[PDB]
Amino acid sequence: MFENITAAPADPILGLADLFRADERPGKINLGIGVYKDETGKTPVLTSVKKAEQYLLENETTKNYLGIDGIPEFGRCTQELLFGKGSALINDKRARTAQTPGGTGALRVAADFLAKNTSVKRVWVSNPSWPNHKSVFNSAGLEVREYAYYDAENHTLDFDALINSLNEAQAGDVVLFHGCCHNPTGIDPTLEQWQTLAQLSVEKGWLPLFDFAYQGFARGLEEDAEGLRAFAAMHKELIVASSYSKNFGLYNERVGACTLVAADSETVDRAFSQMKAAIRANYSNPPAHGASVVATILSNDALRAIWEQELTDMRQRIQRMRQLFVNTLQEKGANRDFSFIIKQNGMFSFSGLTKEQVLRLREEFGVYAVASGRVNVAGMTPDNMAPLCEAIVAVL
Amino acid sequence: MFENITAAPADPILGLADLFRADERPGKINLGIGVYKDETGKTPVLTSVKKAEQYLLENETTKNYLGIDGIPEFGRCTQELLFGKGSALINDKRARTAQTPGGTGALRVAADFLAKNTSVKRVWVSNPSWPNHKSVFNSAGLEVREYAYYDAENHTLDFDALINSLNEAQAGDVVLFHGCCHNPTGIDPTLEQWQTLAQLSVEKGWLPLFDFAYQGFARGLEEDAEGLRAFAAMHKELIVASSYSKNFGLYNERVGACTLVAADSETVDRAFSQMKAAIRANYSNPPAHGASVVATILSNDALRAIWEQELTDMRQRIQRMRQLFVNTLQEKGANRDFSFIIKQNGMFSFSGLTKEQVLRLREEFGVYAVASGRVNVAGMTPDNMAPLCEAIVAVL
Ligand SMILES: *Cc1c(COP(=O)(O)O)cnc(C)c1O
Ligand SMILES: *Cc1c(COP(=O)(O)O)cnc(C)c1O
Repeated sequence: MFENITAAPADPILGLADLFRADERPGKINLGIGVYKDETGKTPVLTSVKKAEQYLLENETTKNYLGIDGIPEFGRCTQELLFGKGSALINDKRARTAQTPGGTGALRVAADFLAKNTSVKRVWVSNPSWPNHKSVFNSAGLEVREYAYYDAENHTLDFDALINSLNEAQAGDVVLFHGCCHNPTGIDPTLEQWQTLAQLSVEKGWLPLFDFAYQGFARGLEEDAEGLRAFAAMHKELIVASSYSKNFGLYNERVGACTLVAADSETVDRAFSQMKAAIRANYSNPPAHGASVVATILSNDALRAIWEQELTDMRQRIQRMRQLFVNTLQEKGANRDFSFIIKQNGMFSFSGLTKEQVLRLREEFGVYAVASGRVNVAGMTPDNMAPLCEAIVAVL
Repeated sequence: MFENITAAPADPILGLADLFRADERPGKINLGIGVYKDETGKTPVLTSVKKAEQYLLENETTKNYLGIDGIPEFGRCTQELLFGKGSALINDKRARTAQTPGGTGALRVAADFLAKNTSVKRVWVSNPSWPNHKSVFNSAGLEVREYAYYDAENHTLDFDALINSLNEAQAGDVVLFHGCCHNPTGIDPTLEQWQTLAQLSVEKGWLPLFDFAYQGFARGLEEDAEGLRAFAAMHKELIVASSYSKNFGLYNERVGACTLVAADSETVDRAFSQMKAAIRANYSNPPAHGASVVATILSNDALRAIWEQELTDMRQRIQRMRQLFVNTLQEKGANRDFSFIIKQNGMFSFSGLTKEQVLRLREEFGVYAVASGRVNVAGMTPDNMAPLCEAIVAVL
């Protein structure tokens, strides 16, 4: 059976972790996977999640199976964060959410469901986007088309190329939007551009799918959700795949959400019964620990106040490193004016590095970055800033 | 998009939990989902898992992403439990295992992988089997055929019907076997019948897929794995989907394994690179808490010794209830000699109840059982044995 199975290529993000964790150079620098590192190069487990964990340890009676859609407290809290505390989709019982294993598990559940219960055939993803988007959707059986997104010469969103790309997307197609902190570019729509995108979706019939993985990482929690809420106020139907991996520091526990909205309580509940069928045929019900840590912090006034201090401290430190990377690059010899990376938000800088500059940087200098040139700014600390800036300019 | 989506039917096992948890009768009895209940009707979180959890709470530094295949300690321990501590598949680096979200997540990963990397088109499942088997495999794109398994008049395995069924299964097809504690019947092959099945797989070219969810629930840990080990010693290639939901009491944390074996180290490693690609396109990497609780208990001599006392106490109590159900049924009026259910092992009694006796029992008596007649013996306690036996005979 298995003798003509060729080896798969390594994943572009996760394969980096494979090779880093084998590199014996004392001074290697990771810059690759999207994990926050603190001042000391550690990705600590947050204190609000460690306090919630103490809680769960004392106050937990059973490990008995969670329902297919998981914890309803979780589902409620997530809807509040996404849509507003007191929103109309909440109040009209228009949204329904299932707890999934990460934003990836959410994005697959959406795909499986759309593939089996819907007429949709195409999903439109930004050029460039998170590399694994293509792979989740082709796995569902859907095909992925790309719409122009980022103008490299000026280092901006190219809103006209993005409009004109999508004008050959049909009514009935999915168009995946990045909630905030675009991966890889870090460039997001202005709210004024999001409401333009929102009425254009409506006039043209595209179903929106929001990948929301970095909420709290751009401006703030609520501020970050404005584009989705400009779209939610106009769309009768949309699906959002939420992740709590990043903003809660809960990467290996796999906590995310798939929230489905339809025109009314009945339609959404009918559609969610097929989402639950898709979840039962994949993994049967969701992993509880991650999600109940989220539900506990979001449900306690005090433990919540500790968490969003921790989240703003993470958002600030990266802003300080972003500053630092472009200053230190200037005095270290940089051929270019990298003053555009200060403009991008979230954990990542999309520099203009070529695939060969990136490959050279891991082979002689051992600083690991993704082949598109995406470097993780959250991975930069004041101790590694100088050796790294030096590596970049020697390859430049 | 969502207006012609018909509602899905409820899941046969999980839908029961939906209706039970709504029933306002004081005296309802669950008997449906395969969760162990203790003397008091509680599904407690085990003490060895609560001690391991204390551990993880004090000794955990990060929540940073686990690799696609999860924890390697876990992978090693699982292989030892399945194959023997000192086995040849271990020693020839022939087996590779990925940590999955439950046995369901394992069974899907196997299906996705076989569907995309293999020539296999058909999967053969026992008549009757776990209802969700059909649903996982059709979701992968595979079709499911049934092979005769249980002779209802005599209450046994019908080994000739099982041989003759499978003689119209091709070389290249998957034949799913239940490791031990067949769900629903509780009837397993004799080892003498498993080595017959093992050489017949070989002469005929079927790929074995073992669903192993109740290890430790029939005779004992190692004893239970003999059939799989009769098959592993002869098969160049096989896949096993392991679950630690049942024997560890870790149902909602979703810990299971997909272990792939091929003829040699190279072939298995080439094939596992595609399994990892299938995992990355589904959920990205596995949930850590459940699996590291397993790895901690299996790795500590003391915490391990506490766990297998807890597991044998669970296995004994069900044996006591099994006795009890057939005694109490006899003195409570039973029309039949239910002395066959004492012969079946694992958590479940497959009684001859019809779908209408089962439906009547939930509607007037509120005792909830699956529509095939499968009742969960682990759900029976000395306080509910008499009202339940009385309900059954009034419907008989
Ligand atoms: C990090 C990330 C994901 C993955 O989320 P998990 O919750 O870790 O599965 C998905 N999409 C984007 C855009 C991401 O940046
Ligand atoms: C309980 C059970 C499963 C599910 O295992 P999880 O680990 O809970 O996903 C799968 N197959 C069989 C036969 C089972 O009894």
